[PDB]
Amino acid sequence: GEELFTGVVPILVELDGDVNGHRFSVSGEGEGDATYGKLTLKLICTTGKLPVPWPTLVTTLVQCFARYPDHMKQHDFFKSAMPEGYVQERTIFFKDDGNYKTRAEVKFEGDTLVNRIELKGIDFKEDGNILGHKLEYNGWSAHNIYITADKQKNGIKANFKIRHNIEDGGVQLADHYQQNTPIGDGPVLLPDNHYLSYCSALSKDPNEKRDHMVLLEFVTAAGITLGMDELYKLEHH
Repeated sequence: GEELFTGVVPILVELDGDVNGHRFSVSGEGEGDATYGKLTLKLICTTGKLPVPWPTLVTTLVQCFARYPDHMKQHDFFKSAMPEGYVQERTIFFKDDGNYKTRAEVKFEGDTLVNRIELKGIDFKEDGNILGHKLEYNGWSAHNIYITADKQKNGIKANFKIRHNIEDGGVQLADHYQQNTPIGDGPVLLPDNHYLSYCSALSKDPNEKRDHMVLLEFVTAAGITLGMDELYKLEHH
């Protein structure tokens, strides 16, 4: 399963990071409702002031919660790897600035879906948009991520661009390169090329004195075209 995701699944997130030698940790909790492709997380910096802007960590801080419609359940790598889980690796290249490399284990510990993350960031400018805290606390446009099979690694990859609004104008580009491989050696689903469509909101909890982010994601799988959706439906029956 797949079976493991039919109700509301609690989430735990832990991230240990180092960006230009500035060490920090993030812990969060929440839940996901994969039947409708919705998740919510509240995430806290446990070491004081987060040395990067929260929006740059959104992508790093559980694609197993995307709604795959019934006719596409055969293309859901993320849930097929469960419960043993998957490793999600990225490099995020910030244009005219440094990069994050991240490695995460996404897996069930008991009945809780866990995202345990190591992040290392290098070659950042201290007065740049990231280390200088020059990005709006704010999300970005709804958009699609193209997921392709990586038959070699027995998983999937994607690359995509995130655009972070700079305070007072302009955009900081963040070029994501992603690969996922399963942790176990049970069967997993290698999918067709398809999209995940993302919408999300960043908020604050007004009662929380710690440095934190509230994150809501709504995530749905879709064929490359409506024609493919029609094929998927027809083959379903």
